[PDB]
Amino acid sequence: RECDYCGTDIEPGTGTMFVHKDGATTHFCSSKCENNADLGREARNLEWTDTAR
Amino acid sequence: MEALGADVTQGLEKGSLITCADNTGARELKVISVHGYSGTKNRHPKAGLGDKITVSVTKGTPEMRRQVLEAVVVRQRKPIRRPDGTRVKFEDNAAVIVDENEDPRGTELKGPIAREVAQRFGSVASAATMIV
Amino acid sequence: PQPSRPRKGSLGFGPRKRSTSETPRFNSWPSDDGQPGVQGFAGYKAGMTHVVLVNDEPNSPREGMEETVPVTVIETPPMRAVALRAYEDTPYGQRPLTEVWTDEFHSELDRTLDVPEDHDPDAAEEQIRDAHEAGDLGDLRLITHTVPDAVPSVPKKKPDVMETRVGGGSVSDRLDHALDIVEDGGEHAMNDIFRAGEYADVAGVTKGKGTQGPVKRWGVQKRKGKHARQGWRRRIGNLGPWNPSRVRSTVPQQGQTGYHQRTELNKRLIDIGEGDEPTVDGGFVNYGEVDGPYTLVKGSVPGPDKRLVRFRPAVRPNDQPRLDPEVRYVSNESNQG
RNA sequence: GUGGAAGUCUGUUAGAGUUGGUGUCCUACAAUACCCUCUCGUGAUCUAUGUGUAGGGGUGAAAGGCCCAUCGAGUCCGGCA
RNA sequence: GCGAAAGCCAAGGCCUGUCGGGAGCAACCAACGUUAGGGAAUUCGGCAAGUUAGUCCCGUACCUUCGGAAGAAGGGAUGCC
RNA sequence: GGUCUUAAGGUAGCGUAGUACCUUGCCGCAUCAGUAGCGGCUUGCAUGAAUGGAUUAACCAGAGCUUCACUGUCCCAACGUUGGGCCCGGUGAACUGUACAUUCCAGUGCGGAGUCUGGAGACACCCAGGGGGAAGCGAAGACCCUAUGGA
RNA sequence: CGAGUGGCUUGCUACCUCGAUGUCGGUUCCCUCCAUCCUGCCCGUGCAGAAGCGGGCAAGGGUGAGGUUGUUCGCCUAUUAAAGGAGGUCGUGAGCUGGGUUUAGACCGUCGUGAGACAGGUCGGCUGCUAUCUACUGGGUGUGUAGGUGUCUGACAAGAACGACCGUAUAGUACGAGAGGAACUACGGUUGGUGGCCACUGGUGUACCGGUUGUUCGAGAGAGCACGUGCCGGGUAGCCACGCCACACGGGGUAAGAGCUGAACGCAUCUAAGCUCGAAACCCACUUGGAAAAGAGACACCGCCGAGGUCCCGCGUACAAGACGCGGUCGAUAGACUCGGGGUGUGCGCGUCGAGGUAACGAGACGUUAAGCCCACGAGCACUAACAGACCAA
Ligand SMILES: [Cl-]
Ligand SMILES: [Cl-]
Ligand SMILES: [K+]
Ligand SMILES: [Mg+2]
Ligand SMILES: [Mg+2]
Ligand SMILES: [Mg+2]
Ligand SMILES: [Mg+2]
Ligand SMILES: [Mg+2]
Ligand SMILES: [Mg+2]
Ligand SMILES: [Mg+2]
Ligand SMILES: [Mg+2]
Ligand SMILES: [Mg+2]
Ligand SMILES: [Mg+2]
Ligand SMILES: [Mg+2]
Ligand SMILES: [Mg+2]
Ligand SMILES: [Mg+2]
Ligand SMILES: [Mg+2]
Ligand SMILES: [Mg+2]
Ligand SMILES: [Mg+2]
Ligand SMILES: [Mg+2]
Ligand SMILES: [Mg+2]
Ligand SMILES: [Mg+2]
Ligand SMILES: [Mg+2]
Ligand SMILES: [Mg+2]
Ligand SMILES: [Mg+2]
Ligand SMILES: [Mg+2]
Ligand SMILES: [Mg+2]
Ligand SMILES: [Mg+2]
Ligand SMILES: [Mg+2]
Ligand SMILES: [Mg+2]
Ligand SMILES: [Mg+2]
Ligand SMILES: [Mg+2]
Ligand SMILES: [Mg+2]
Ligand code: NA
Ligand code: NA
Ligand code: NA
Ligand code: NA
Ligand code: NA
Ligand code: NA
Ligand code: NA
Ligand code: NA
Ligand code: NA
Ligand code: NA
Ligand code: NA
Ligand code: NA
Ligand code: NA
Ligand code: NA
Ligand code: NA
Ligand code: NA
Ligand code: NA
Ligand code: NA
Ligand code: NA
Ligand code: NA
Ligand code: NA
Repeated sequence: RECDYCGTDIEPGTGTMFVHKDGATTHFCSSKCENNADLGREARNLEWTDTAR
Repeated sequence: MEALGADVTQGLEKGSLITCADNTGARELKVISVHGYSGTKNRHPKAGLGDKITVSVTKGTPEMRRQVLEAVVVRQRKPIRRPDGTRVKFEDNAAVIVDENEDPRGTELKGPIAREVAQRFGSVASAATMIV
Repeated sequence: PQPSRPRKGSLGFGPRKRSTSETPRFNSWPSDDGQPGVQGFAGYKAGMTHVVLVNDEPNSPREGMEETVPVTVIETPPMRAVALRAYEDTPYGQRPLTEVWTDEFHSELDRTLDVPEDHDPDAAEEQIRDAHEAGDLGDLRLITHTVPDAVPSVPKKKPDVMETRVGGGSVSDRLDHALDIVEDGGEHAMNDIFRAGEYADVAGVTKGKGTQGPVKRWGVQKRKGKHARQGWRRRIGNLGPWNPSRVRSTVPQQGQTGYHQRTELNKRLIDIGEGDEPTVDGGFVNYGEVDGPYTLVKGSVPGPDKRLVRFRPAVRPNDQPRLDPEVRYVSNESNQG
């Protein structure tokens, strides 16, 4: 699997899946991502993110 | 009951205000008890995903208000652990009013529902729109 | 009315004092069923990572499916039965009769024992056989020790010595089985005793924590509400009633917590391999790198990294063995982050 | 719009007061203290100095409050062994 | 900055709110920070703690001695160049 | 009852009252559940007119209650910060002390014993702890009675 | 109607304390009783089944959460297998709380000429002490057994280390007109308790990195202060729980009970002798402690002029002193350095762009730059420091 946020591979037997109001699903590899997301930041704008890379 | 097929960390307590995920006319529900649960001195009775709880209607249609019904926990904010290790949490806490046979008192379930709930409450599950 | 409530903490693991031997000592041994064999082995705790497995349970509705399971890695390099100890049955229980040793000794076994220079193996053997002839021969166990040197991550070189029982078919047959192991050089390994899939009992001396309060030590509550601001936060209400006018030993009080021996029951042996397949990226925090004979134990094991832990075929298993479970993945991801 | 009244409002301005924490202390720093909290803060205001009222007497927006750690009758010495 | 406010800093004063050395410095206590999910279930009682917050714009109920209630409530804005 | 004591015999109001014994009075609101709170009823043990009655905007570190918000008050505790605490140098008290004293379980005794009786247990010393007991220390009991006491 | 037992209530008594044994309720923490609420094994039934009702053995475990009231009690809700009762100075203030009781202030009603009174109501109204002895939790030093190392034994001691529930198959079966509706057994899960652990999730993380407000160091760069982090964002290790792992079965003997054989009493009889079964209770099993078990233990080796140990040095898998454990050049114990693995989030400078502005000037954007900075972990590495050496010992 891949982190629906930064884009790096999510080490199996790890991570969190958030379930949105509408029913959308967002797997996260770590709290770091989760938290950056809650800030309202987008993975694209974060240079450390595989996505942005 | 039947194994949920997932480990749960109750995210609710006696007295907690949750969401009524259905079209019964009940908006807000207040937990009053947890079926088959006995606690321990000083501990508040705790509820979570897949628990049949006793509830009382806080908000909704005048006719539905103040009514003491039975319901099921379809979603919670606190994480739960699936067999593959991953955790799963939702956007809010929600329950769907149920009857004696465990059949949704309503017609339609608003919002998603954990899959694990299926393995316990068929008729509730078979009424779901989205099943994560 | 005062609602009821169980007492805080068990009165079964006491007194809660510091352990006498960092090296654990079983007080129980498996039953003499199968063929003759050594009833135990040891290793040195290294750390934790998860493994993905195929649901091996025939009764699981998920049998055959993927499944993540926590595993504590333990380095279990070969050990050496340096001598066979014999016990005799007497009106006062069992007593050590004699011992048959060897000549081939690990280069550093003398960092612990006053290694033998002149021993009569046969005479001992004879004495034993005469006791068995007379029928006063009590069970048989091998003095064993480890080779810390063999484990780089573990500083100690001084080997840890512990006696392990040998249960076998007949006494005569296993007595022999014993002697043979010894005579060689005593060298044996985890493969010789355990098979991946079986259940074992893991003993160990827990992680020491020094002196701690009752709250932590016995799990009593902290003062609640207004009481928590009066000058007492983590001390119990009282040491006892007016009468009897003495403090009972059953009341939770401060003291040594941790560094206690514990024999944790029914631990499933996920896999017994060798190499660096289990090691983590960056190295096992406060331990090192693993690259040699190792055992993967399901869940947790008592003790901190580097501590000696002892194995033994579960004496009271609940499930039937389910040999060699399919390991589909072992995480090597770094334990830092 | 001007004007700028008020036993007026906010306010740790200064200053005065002392509600809760029943915290800290409780052989104290202190024979009434420390901290946070809280009240008043242009007025029947607060304050220094001087000065008047003396013991069944003063003084008292009254609590039997206060009159030099002393008050339902100060303190000292005497009556008094 | 509204400010004799905070906070930072001069001038001037001080290191005398006058015993020190050492242990990642344990339990316990005093002050205190942060705690997931729930959110007063605690308790005689929300005690303690917390929330709110400055300024401008909009907007503001019952009641009223028409003075007030009122900063009611609620909504928005707020930096730098 | 359809007058009598003793002059009159409770009017306007208010009322289960900070006044109501019966009492958690009854009905309602509110809550899952409310000896609470509020409203109505009210025969008021034993309300009521300057012994002021009713009522009331504004004000209140005054008493009770509800809601939103908030939160370690709680579920149920964790980790951390600073000063102590612990070890070392220096300084250096007080409380308290009939004697003896390693106690524990019972018994007995002026009926609430480390010291009596019977048993049990118990090698000596030391460090740290939270305070079960010494009916622990502190104060010739404020309660109660007594005194041909005081004020 | 009659006989009793208990010592929770109340009453009676006035033995004990008035040179004070701190009065309610609550809370916290510990032990106990059984007249048993649930759970185990049973008997009867107005026992079809299911659900009950009554009774027996039995105290192992459990017996919970909330609304009014200071309340105890109790009233009420919803859960529950059940939400039992009582003793411990109505256990527990050198533990807490202080709502109530119970001082001094005040109001109301009643009573009184009045001062003032009322177990009538109401608002407010203080909680002292540095532990000598004893007791217990943990920690050390000595002596005894009578040189050392290592391994054991096990008298005894502790445990609830486990208690309980739901679900599935059995089965829509037995039973029953039907409605309704079991079990033995095998499985899966929950809960409460217990012990441990930290890969995973989560918390902390005043290590660290960034953002940014005020001010001061002339600006810049880089910094200090704003309580012992100014605030905000992220967060490694470790410690944790809200996270994760583990916690039987089965034997033996019994109770109530069901029976066998069996006599007194030719018959009968579960009992009198004998025997077979049979409780969550008892014993074992299992976990923990345990040579100071005065019968003060056993074995193997090493040693008595030398085995071993202490001090010393580098450190911790240990730790309040003390103790414990590891390493000490025949070396990776600690540090430096370099890698690896990690945390932040893209450094200074310079170049280009930049709303504009004559110009000065210019917030900011992009590039260089997964950069800069940083690490309580691992590896490599004897470079530095584990040197020198002291002592005790049959
Ligand atoms: Cl409940
Ligand atoms: Cl408490
Ligand atoms: K008395
Ligand atoms: Mg991760
Ligand atoms: Mg409680
Ligand atoms: Mg206090
Ligand atoms: Mg990690
Ligand atoms: Mg004014
Ligand atoms: Mg003011
Ligand atoms: Mg004057
Ligand atoms: Mg008076
Ligand atoms: Mg929280
Ligand atoms: Mg409450
Ligand atoms: Mg309560
Ligand atoms: Mg407050
Ligand atoms: Mg009323
Ligand atoms: Mg009149
Ligand atoms: Mg005696
Ligand atoms: Mg007296
Ligand atoms: Mg008096
Ligand atoms: Mg008089
Ligand atoms: Mg006393
Ligand atoms: Mg009985
Ligand atoms: Mg018991
Ligand atoms: Mg009492
Ligand atoms: Mg009690
Ligand atoms: Mg006291
Ligand atoms: Mg006491
Ligand atoms: Mg004290
Ligand atoms: Mg009071
Ligand atoms: Mg009161
Ligand atoms: Mg009062
Ligand atoms: Mg600072
Ligand atoms: Na205090
Ligand atoms: Na305090
Ligand atoms: Na007492
Ligand atoms: Na005008
Ligand atoms: Na004050
Ligand atoms: Na006088
Ligand atoms: Na005189
Ligand atoms: Na009157
Ligand atoms: Na005032
Ligand atoms: Na806090
Ligand atoms: Na004591
Ligand atoms: Na009696
Ligand atoms: Na006395
Ligand atoms: Na009490
Ligand atoms: Na019981
Ligand atoms: Na109650
Ligand atoms: Na008492
Ligand atoms: Na007190
Ligand atoms: Na009390
Ligand atoms: Na049995
Ligand atoms: Na001995």
